[PDB]
Amino acid sequence: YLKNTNFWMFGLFFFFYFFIMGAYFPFFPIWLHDINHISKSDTWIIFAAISLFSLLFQPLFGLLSDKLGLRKYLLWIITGMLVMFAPFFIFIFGPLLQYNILVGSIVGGIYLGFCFNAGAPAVEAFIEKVSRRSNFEFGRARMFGCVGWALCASIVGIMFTINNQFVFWLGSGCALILAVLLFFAKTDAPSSHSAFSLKLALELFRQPKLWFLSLYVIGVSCTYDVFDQQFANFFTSFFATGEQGTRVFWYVTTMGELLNASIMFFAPLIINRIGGKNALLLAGTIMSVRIIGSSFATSALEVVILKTLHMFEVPFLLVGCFKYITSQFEVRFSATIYLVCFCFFKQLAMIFMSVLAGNMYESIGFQGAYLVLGLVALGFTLISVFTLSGPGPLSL
Amino acid sequence: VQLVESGGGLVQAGDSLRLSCAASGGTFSTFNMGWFRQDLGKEREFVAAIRWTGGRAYYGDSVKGRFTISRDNAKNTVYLQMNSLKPEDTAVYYCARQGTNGGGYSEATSYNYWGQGTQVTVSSH
Ligand SMILES: CCCCCCCCCO[C@@H]1O[C@H](CO)[C@@H](O)[C@H](O)[C@H]1O
Ligand SMILES: O=[N+]([O-])c1ccc(O[C@H]2O[C@H](CO)[C@H](O)[C@H](O)[C@H]2O)cc1
Repeated sequence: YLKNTNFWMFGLFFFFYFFIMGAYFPFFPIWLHDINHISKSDTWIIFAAISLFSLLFQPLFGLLSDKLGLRKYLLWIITGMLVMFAPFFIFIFGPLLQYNILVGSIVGGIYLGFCFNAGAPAVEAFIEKVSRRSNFEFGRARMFGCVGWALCASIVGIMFTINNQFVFWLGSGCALILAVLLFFAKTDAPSSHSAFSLKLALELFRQPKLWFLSLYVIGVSCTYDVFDQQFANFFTSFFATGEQGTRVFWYVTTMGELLNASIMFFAPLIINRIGGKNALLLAGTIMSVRIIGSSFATSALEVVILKTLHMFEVPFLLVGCFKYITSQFEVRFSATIYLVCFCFFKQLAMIFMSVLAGNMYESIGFQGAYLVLGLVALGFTLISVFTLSGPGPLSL
Repeated sequence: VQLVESGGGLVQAGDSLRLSCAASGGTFSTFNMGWFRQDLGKEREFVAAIRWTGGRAYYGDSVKGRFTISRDNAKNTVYLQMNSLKPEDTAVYYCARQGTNGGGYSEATSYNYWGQGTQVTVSSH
């Protein structure tokens, strides 16, 4: 949407928030290995803690964020903990991993699980509540995140060889301007039969439409996320010196996310006219094609296209899911099911799926494992067309 | 899964010395293998590497245009053809198998399984 004060407030919020995340999440493994000297096999204990506490905070954030509608109480804590970004990585999390590895991963498990693994979707669900009130499209807001994500990647790559810590300090600063935005943003004020309630939220589990939507999450969405976990190593497996392979990967991510933003700009216009479930199916198809495609790749060119292929599914997955959520279910639960049906249950299945696929990486191998993931992702996207209540592809 | 390495020995400058590497354990669907070598003092140097599903093969600079590498699925065996050997080819040639961690095919560190080694010697006269 065009010039509307409340839109620029939260559009810049996504830009500066995912500018925080772009500094750690993409290229996270390179933080623990090349700089902090954790073994390439030890990192599982850290991801486990981050996964454990995100399991915990996601259902919290979902139920909470819905209880207090657009009150802003939740995002102020997050925006508060984000100010800790710099001192956490530099002086706390880092040296606590040179010390006992276990404890150092707990404080990272709780911190990052809170601010990012669970905090990010809570910010997405909140700004989607602002989406329908102040009259604009959610996709036009979240494309800002793809640009900050990219720009931050551009800055960490430039600064990796000189003063990598510089990017963390930016995070804390961004969090402060993230607070300025949150102050001048206008929504319901504090001091707080059609409202939210736990009883009606647990009765929500009994709804079949939830079960099917969940099936899509763990069947075709979770599988896609574990596929991307170790894609960067598989990406470097087509290049000679790794620091070349990672350099290319850093180009495709930065540029690709710009391509991802552009697509997200128009995504609302498409997702509006072809339905909600169709965006999930289309995303699920782009997903399945990326897995099965990576199973047969044979040239760096072929694998680069497959990475950029990620940039085409994100807009139809994010803009699409909310557009399927807030139509098949009551809006008053929009933030709760998105946090529990998507993030929590996705996070749940990713526990078993991640260790199961990791055994194939050792047993059969990358592309070979990608073939299995591709079949189940493709497979569950098939039954998804019939299960998901809604129009569907036939409606043309 | 281990790595046996056939071939090796003494050859006159100009001969062709075909190396072979088989293994026992698992089918390397996906997995791609390669060869390295080490002389008197040089750190492990790259020579060749090949993956399944495509003749995709990679070769080093000092070796380009003379060594040919091929693979055989099911048989789970890969060979290294050497032609136009010169004395600087003296070394102990290792077999390998790539790892899921690490960065690229050209680096020794990126291969989890190493072979025992198979020395080839090449003299002028
Ligand atoms: C130096 C960095 C500049 C960032 C300053 C951010 C100002 C914080 C605004 O305060 C908050 O205002 C809310 C209403 O908007 C109240 O609900 C809340 O009680 C109060 O805590
Ligand atoms: O931990 N999480 O909750 C979480 C991590 C990454 C993430 O990534 C999306 O946002 C990025 C920036 O917009 C990229 O566009 C990326 O391609 C998208 O998939 C979403 C959620």
